[PDB]
Amino acid sequence: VLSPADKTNVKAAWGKVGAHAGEYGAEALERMFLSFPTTKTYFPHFDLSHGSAQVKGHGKKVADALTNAVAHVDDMPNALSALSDLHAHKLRVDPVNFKLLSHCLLVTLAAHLPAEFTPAVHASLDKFLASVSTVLTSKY
Amino acid sequence: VLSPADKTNVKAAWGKVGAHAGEYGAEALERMFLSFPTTKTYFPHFDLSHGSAQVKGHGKKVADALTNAVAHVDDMPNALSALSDLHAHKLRVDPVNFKLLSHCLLVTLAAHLPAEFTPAVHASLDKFLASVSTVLTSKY
Amino acid sequence: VHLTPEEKSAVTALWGKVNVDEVGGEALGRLLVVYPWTQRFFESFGDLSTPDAVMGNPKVKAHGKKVLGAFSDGLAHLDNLKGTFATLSELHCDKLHVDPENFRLLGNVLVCVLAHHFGKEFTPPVQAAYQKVVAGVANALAH
Amino acid sequence: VHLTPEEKSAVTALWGKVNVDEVGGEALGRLLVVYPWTQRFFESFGDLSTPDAVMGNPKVKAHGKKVLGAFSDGLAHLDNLKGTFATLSELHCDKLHVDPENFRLLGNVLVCVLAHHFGKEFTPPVQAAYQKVVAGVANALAH
Ligand code: HEM
Ligand code: HEM
Ligand code: HEM
Ligand code: HEM
Repeated sequence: VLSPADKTNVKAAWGKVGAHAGEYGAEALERMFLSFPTTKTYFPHFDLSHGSAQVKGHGKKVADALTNAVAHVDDMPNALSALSDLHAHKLRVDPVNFKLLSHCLLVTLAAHLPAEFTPAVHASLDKFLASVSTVLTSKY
Repeated sequence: VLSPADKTNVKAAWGKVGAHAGEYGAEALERMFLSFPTTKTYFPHFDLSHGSAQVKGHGKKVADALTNAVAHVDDMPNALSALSDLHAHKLRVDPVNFKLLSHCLLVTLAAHLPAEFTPAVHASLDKFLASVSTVLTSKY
Repeated sequence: VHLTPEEKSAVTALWGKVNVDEVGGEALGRLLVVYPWTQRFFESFGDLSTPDAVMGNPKVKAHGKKVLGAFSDGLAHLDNLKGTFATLSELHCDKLHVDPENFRLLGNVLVCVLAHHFGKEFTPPVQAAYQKVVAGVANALAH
Repeated sequence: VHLTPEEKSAVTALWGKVNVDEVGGEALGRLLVVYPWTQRFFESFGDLSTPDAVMGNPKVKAHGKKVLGAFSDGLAHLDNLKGTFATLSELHCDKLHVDPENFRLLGNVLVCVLAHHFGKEFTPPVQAAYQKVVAGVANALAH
């Protein structure tokens, strides 16, 4: 459950992220693939090398999903219903992988926005990514 | 996030639990203390022996809270607010301990209701206890 | 796993009354039902949509018999769990890519199944010794 | 922890540019802020209500210097992590009752702090090497 203060923090942080979302998501996916090779088994049809166009496109898709989740923070379960059905019913992704991807997104945000990544902003982003991860792993 | 089906399953299961809630909660607390001794550090003022009146009373309170959560499944954050502030702000309990207590409650329910503990009922109770644990581990 | 003589005697006595052919499959099916993401590893077992189809699966039953036989082999070598579960650890880590938390989940499901099948006989101390046994098994597998 | 020569060279070079006196305390403060249940352990330190009070605590800064010094001692003995962190593991398991997941959380917070301080030169390979290093440290502490 999120408060108003951290919701405002995530909204401001992602608004300041802005148009770099696609490259940030691609870099986060690359970091997840490089540091957690077990997650590579979920993408056997992808080319998982550095600078891959498929990874860049999937990162752009993930970034757009994060942007619309930020826009719909108060009503996540039904705003991300298609993704929840994709990840839980079809893909059957372990929530550990969601935790790893959230950690890699946090690392990317820290490495790209030092002034933006305050300790309060870090906590707000952490629990926002936990809320997106729980919605996408929920099966209902 | 819970579906209507597992919500109905938990409602029926706890309605059939009924008046044995206090004994079941006391036994669950005893099981948690015996199998996970690290949780005993959260109760330094209690007498944690077998058949203890303090443990029986605390189990009765926990069972009453669980019954209230069952009666208020759709609005847990607003129904368990006092307990959320108690466990998250004052007590500051690790969610691992909540997971252990949920597992011990599941073991107690399995040992006391064979006919009631169907595999679907088990899944519904697991998700219900995860939802109560998440509400009591969140900060507002 | 370090256990008292009383705990070891209690664990072995409960294990003798264990109906492996049923309880192993029951534990595997309950894992698949309560934690549906585990069906990714068992998609080759056929129909796993409904709990009744999961519990009526001969492949699930046979795999549960094999998982329980490993649990019995580990119980017979409680002082050598790491060496007993080395080939299985390699198979689960390098070949199957199973997350170690799933081992703890399966151990908890097995404990719940034992409680369901034994009732009052599965007392809080017996549950504690069994929890130590399944934690040791999970740690040996995750190595 | 097994590392390639390139990974070890990258890890050691970044560690030399690390400001211990700052980043150890900042990592501890970020752990306390993002995971507030960890303040149960740090109650002696004093005011830990607001993030600005957590990050401006001399006791938190000193304890973060000690935690980073242990991380440096572990980095200097990457092939003997289990034997290096034996006393710390005993202290954290028997005297402090700290859950092992908190070690992984602190390692992730430290990695985030390193990323925040090193920006672009914290490449994904460096992050992977540091992730497996902190994972080995957490495993040595949890033993
Ligand atoms: C944590 C936040 C996540 C978000 C916001 C997210 C979002 C998305 C989006 C937008 C798609 C595109 C679906 C489509 O184009 O049809 C997708 C697909 C997919 N996701 Fe995620 N995802 C997340 C986590 C994960 C994780 C951690 C994994 C695996 C470790 C994963 C595995 C997949 C896979 C395998 C696909 C299929 C892509 C394809 O077939 O091209 N997801 N996700
Ligand atoms: C579903 C899970 C839980 C429920 C429904 C629950 C419910 C309750 C209730 C009703 C009380 C009584 C508060 C009062 O009388 O003022 C309480 C107190 C308390 N709870 Fe929990 N609790 C849960 C989990 C836990 C766990 C896992 C722990 C520790 C490992 C814990 C630690 C405590 C402590 C230390 C108290 C104070 C009791 C006292 O001071 O007498 N709670 N909880
Ligand atoms: C204490 C926990 C576990 C034990 C003792 C155990 C034991 C075993 C055993 C005895 C086998 C048979 C290997 C063979 O016949 O060569 C096996 C295979 C396998 N295990 Fe496990 N296992 C455990 C946990 C898990 C979990 C939790 C999963 C998945 C979520 C899993 C996935 C698999 C799969 C997919 C196979 C191969 C099945 C097949 O090829 O038909 N294991 N395991
Ligand atoms: C994960 C890597 C960790 C490292 C390298 C580490 C390192 C250390 C060291 C070197 C000490 C000795 C301090 C002294 O002798 O004065 C210490 C003490 C302590 N540790 Fe850790 N620690 C870690 C994780 C944690 C975590 C995650 C927590 C709590 C959530 C924790 C709680 C404590 C506490 C409470 C003390 C005693 C502080 C005091 O008495 O003032 N440790 N740690």
